[PDB]
Amino acid sequence: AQSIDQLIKARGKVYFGVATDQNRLTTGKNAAIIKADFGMVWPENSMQWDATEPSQGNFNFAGADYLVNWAQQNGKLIGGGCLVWHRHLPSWVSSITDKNTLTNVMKNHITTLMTRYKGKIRNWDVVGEAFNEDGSLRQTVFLNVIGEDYIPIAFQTARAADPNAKLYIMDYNLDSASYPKTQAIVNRVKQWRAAGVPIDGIGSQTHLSAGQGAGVLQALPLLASAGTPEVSILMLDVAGASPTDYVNVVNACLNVQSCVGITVFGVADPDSWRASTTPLLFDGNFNPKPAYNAIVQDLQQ
Repeated sequence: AQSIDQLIKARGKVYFGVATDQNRLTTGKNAAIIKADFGMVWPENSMQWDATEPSQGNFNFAGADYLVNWAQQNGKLIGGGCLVWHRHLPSWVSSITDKNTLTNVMKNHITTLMTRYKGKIRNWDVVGEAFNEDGSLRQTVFLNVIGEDYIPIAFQTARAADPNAKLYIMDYNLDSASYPKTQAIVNRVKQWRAAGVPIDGIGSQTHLSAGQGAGVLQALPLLASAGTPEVSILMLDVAGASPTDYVNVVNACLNVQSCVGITVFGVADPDSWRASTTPLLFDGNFNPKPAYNAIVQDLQQ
């Protein structure tokens, strides 16, 4: 009926995005739906560490080149990531035990990937899932080996590789303003920017269960109080796909001036890691769901 991407742009936002990759675009109706209803794409796997650098100093961009090219041929924006995070990390990186070696390896990984597509990517997720639930920093190899300074180093290196890209930190379970994790990332991002770390945005990996949409109305403005130029809703998916939960997340972005857009975790329910919860906006027939139509109604003039 109508494209939620074109409709959110009519409300002053930048995009309504979706995660995908080569294996999704070559089968089913994925390519047709993304072309019609979305305006930005994110790689699920093709830009993770294990896919781009399975051996030290030896890079590959088979899947990444495919998605970037497809986006350009079809007029879609591109987001990249995740550059520094403990998931999809080859064991050869986690086995490094000394500060300088891991720092140089981390810097070389950031620079190589961002340099390849310099000027073509809007968002780069530079650091992901860096916080524990209590607000302390996750004890990853980067924190244990390099120390707390690895987050400053990552962002400063990314800014030099492509000053045109918006540099994001992202994390999950930032969906309630009363959650210690939400308050912690706000405090640290404020201190980091005052220390010269160029963090452009905060991305909330909004993986919700039924009824958790309302809490985002007050959690998102709290995230925006960190002073970053931008914030965004990343990897959105809701168990049950209730129209009310989805509309609440859309209203949150509409009420936060610094919120630039929303990105969903996928297209069709059967292609989700938790597909048995039917958490996306398209069913097993690749047809719109009630939540999709509710977003359309919420975004019309």
